[PDB]
Amino acid sequence: SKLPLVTPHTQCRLKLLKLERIKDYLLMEEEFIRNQKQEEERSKVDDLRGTPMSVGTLEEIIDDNHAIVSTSVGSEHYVSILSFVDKDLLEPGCSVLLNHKVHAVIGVLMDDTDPLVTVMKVEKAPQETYADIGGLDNQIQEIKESVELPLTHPEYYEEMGIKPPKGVILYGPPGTGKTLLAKAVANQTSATFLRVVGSELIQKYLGDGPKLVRELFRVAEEHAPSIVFIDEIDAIGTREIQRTMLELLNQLDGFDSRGDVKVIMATNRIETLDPALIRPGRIDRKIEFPLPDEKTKKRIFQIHTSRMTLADDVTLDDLIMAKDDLSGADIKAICTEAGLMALRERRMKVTNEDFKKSKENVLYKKQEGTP
Amino acid sequence: DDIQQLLKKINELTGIKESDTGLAPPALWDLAADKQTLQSEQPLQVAR
Amino acid sequence: LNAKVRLLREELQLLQEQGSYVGEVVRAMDKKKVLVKVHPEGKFVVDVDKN
Ligand SMILES: Nc1ncnc2c1ncn2[C@@H]1O[C@H](COP(=O)(O)OP(=O)(O)O)[C@@H](O)[C@H]1O
Repeated sequence: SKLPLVTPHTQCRLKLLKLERIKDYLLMEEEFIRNQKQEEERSKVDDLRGTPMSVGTLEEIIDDNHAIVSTSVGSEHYVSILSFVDKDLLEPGCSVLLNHKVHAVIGVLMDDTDPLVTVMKVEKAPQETYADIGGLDNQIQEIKESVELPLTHPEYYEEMGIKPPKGVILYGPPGTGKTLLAKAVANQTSATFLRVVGSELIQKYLGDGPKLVRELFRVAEEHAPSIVFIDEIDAIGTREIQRTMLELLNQLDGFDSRGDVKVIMATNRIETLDPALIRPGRIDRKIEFPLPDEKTKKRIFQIHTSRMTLADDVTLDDLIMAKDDLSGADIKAICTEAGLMALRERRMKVTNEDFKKSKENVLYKKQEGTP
Repeated sequence: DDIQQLLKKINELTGIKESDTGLAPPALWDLAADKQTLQSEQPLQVAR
Repeated sequence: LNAKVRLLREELQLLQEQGSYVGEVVRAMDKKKVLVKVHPEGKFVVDVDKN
C-alpha cells in the first residue's frame, strides 16, 4: 500500500488541505489500532509441527502423503506428508518445512530463492504515468491496442475470437521516450513489470543466457498478468548469442501456450535487427518513436518546466522553434541545466535567457566534428 | 514529516505481516490419524 | 571473600550451558515462529523466548 497522489504541486492551501485530510485519516488509523479462540486448531497442528521446524527442498511426491525431501546437509529422506499441507502447492524444487525429529512434511514455505530475477521483478513502476508523457499519441494508441487493452479488456478479443497480438518492438532515436512509455504502460495497468537491460542477458557462462531468459519467462508466467521489457534488444538483436536469440524466439513463438505475459522490446538500431527476431507471427506491432515535433516539443517543455518556478519573460516558443533537432531527454537536459544556471546567479526563478543559453550550450555539446 | 513518522508508527503498531504456511482449508485435514502415523511410522532415508 | 566465592560458584553453574549456536534471521514469521539461518545447517523457524 502507498499514499494517495496529491495533485497540486505549487505551494497552495489546496495541497495543504489534501495533506491534513491524509493526516486525519492516518491519525484515525493510529486511534483505532491503539484502542485495543482457535486454540484447538493451534494445539493440533502447531503442536504436531513441534518447534523448531527445519527447512528443506521437495524433490518428488510418490504417494498421496509420501514424498522425498532433501535438506541442507544434502541427505535424502522418504518422509510422510501431514494432511494439512496443500498438495497443489507442492512441486519439485519447492521449499518445505519439516518436523525436526521425524522430518515429516509440515507445510510449504513461500519461495525466497532465485535472487537475481527476484530483483529484476522491480514492480516499482509508480514513478510515471501516461500523464508524464505528452504528444506520443499514435504510439500510445498502438501500444494500448497491442498490450494494454488485451490485459485490461481481453473480453473484446475473446468475443471477436481474436488471439491478441503477442509481441511489440519500439524503435527510434534514443531519448524519445521508449523506456518512459514502457514504464508508463506498466503503471497504467498494474500488471507486474519485468525489465532486463539488453547486454545484461549476454553472459560469460554458456548456459547462463538462455537459462536466464528461460527463468525470466518462468517468473513472468508465474506472476501471470505480466509485462516484460527488454531495452536495447540490439545488444542481442543484431553461435552462443544466436542460441540465446533462438531461445527467446522459441519462448515467444514455440511450443506450449504462453498465456498472458506481454513483451515490449526497445531498440535504437531497428534496421540492424536480424529477420528471425522480428517475427511477423509474433512481432506484428512495430512502433516508431520519431524525434518530437513542434507540438510535442512544446508539450515536453511544459511537462518538465512545470515543476520549476518560472519568471514572466520566458517565451517558450523561441525554445520550441527551429527544427526537430533534439529529443525529450535533451529537453529535460535543457530544463535541468537552465535550473542550475539560474541557481548560480542566485535565481530560484529561472528566466528566458537562462533557457536560451541552456539550449545554446546543449546544442554545443550536441554532436561534434571538424568542419 | 508527520506523514512519514505516522506511517512508521502505524507500521510498527500493526507489526509485521503474517507470511504463513500451507494449511489447507481447516475442515479438510488433521484427524488423529496424522499424529498417529507421525509417531508410528519411520522417516526413511534414501540410499543408492 | 564470600562475594568472590559466590561469583565463582555461579560462573561454574552457567559454564555447563552449551554453545547456543549462531543464527541470522532472513524473515520473522510473526510472534514465536521466526525464520533464521544458521551457518553450517540450513534455515530453521525458531520460537523466541520471553524477551
Ligand atoms: N515524450 C516524452 N515525454 C516526456 N519525457 C520524455 C519524452 N521523451 C523523452 N523523455 C525523457 O527522456 C527520458 C527517456 O528516454 P528514452 O527514450 O525512454 O530512453 P531509451 O532511448 O533508453 O528508451 C526520460 O527521462 C524522459 O523524461
